[PDB]
Amino acid sequence: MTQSPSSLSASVGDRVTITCRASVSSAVAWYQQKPGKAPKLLIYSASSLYSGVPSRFSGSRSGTDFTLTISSLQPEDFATYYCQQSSSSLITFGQGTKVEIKRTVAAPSVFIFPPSDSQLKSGTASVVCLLNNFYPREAKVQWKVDNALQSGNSQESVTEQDSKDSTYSLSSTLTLSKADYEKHKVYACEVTHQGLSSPVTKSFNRGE
Amino acid sequence: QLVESGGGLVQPGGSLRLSCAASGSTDSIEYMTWFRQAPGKEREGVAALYTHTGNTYYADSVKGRFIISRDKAKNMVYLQMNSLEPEDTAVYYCGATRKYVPVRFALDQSSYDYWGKGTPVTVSS
Amino acid sequence: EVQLVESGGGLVQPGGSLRLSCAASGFNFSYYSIHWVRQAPGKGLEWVAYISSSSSYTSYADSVKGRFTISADTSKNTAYLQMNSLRAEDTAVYYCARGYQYWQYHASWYWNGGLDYWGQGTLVTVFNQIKGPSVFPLAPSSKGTAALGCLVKDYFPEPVTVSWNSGALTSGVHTFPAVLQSSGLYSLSSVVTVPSSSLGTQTYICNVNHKPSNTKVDKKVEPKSC
Ligand SMILES: [Cl-]
Repeated sequence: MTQSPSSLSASVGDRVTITCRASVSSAVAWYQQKPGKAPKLLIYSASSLYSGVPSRFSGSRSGTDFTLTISSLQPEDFATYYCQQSSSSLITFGQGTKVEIKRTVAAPSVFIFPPSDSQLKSGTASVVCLLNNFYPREAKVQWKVDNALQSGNSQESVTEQDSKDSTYSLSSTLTLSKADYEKHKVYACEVTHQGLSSPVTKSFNRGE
Repeated sequence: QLVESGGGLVQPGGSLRLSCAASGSTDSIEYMTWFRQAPGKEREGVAALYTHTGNTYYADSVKGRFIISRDKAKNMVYLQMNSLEPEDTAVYYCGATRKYVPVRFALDQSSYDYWGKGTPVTVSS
Repeated sequence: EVQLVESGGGLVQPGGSLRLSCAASGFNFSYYSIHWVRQAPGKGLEWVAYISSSSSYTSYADSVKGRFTISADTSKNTAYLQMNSLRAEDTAVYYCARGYQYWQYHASWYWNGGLDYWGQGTLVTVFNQIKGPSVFPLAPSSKGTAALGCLVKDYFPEPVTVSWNSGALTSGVHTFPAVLQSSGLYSLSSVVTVPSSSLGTQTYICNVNHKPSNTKVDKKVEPKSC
């Protein structure tokens, strides 16, 4: 099974070194990919620059480990990087490493949305908590229904870094039956973030 | 049938000698030639040898650094590569033709019929 | 002038069949290898198979061995992936890519040519059912900036598209990646922040498109009456 990419936060100007996870194997080739675009060959045979690739990119064979170094990060360099080997007749791509841009801490703005009346008519209630325009991506959301801490009945989704302000947005959605929703009054999501000196709670009382 | 050998990792300024072993008679061969192919680039002619004459031809980029030679007894063609540079990194292939080829098509991919599978060369610090 | 162009991707059901094409141009086809690499939503690259037509060498990842078949028509400069016994997790963008003809023979501790040219990909969507979304408003609160949006719930398969006011409103929109619910159905929200003062005046309508079920829904998002 393939995996979600790991992540590395860095500034323009930073030097970064990515180590390929080792597996008897061949020499590594390194590729770069931006979202919705085809991957591009950067480095082949551990340390040869692919034709046209800038020279800030370099590769090195540490013995048994392979590394890609970007000497000085440019804006266009924020992307996902893959290492690639072969073994017998099979080619393997490693887990992606996403290089993400560092920025000042921004606390999220939190908004809570009750389920619509039209939703209730089909037996389920969705409660949505929005964390908007924050940095860095690490946030904790805790749902409470009449002071009961929920677990296992919510799902989160997070955007990619915004092209303009380098922030993230995140949604947490609580799913309840209509019956369970109408049984309780106070609906709250509590948000912990680096940019909040203490957790922010947003509340509504059902029917106001 | 042609088989290359002698490929390997070298530092800039290093030397390698590639070998190309022919099977069967090579009497009817017009040219024996070394080619190279890097990723994202066309297979390019490096050194060609005209078998009846011994006359050699070389790409501009390798002039005076690379020498093609033959030992007819062993049924072998060699490429001696001195003063290797990063831009020399490629898979190197032996090619031959028993068909006639004009003197200046001597270094073109398609102007040749038989090939080896190639021997990779990496030049890197 | 080297180009690779994938085609043939689309909706297909488990136990159905689908054949992908990779049309090559700008090079002598019989001197190279053609590889298939796929990428599932939000996930890394996964190498799938290769063919060197001329040598008729082929190889497959265990995740697809006995299921997919690679082949090539040299006279057409085209390679093919024949996909059989399809499963949900075969859903992905399928890329074709060029390598060396004798890459396996060359593979070593010091050499790895890699895959130089890539097509832009063709999408394959495996579905068991087709189901259009229901759309609910995420109504603005009574609070400078207000947030509103709409919830796009219970569809299959991906994808859905969302615009606001027919595309006139784009500033500050966030449309979240879909998540798969326990029910096996997708859900996502699209949100936007606007001025508080604008709520009493400016009409906000989300436009939701779901091509697989051929449905469009426009849903007005306004403050709830108390
Ligand atoms: Cl080859």
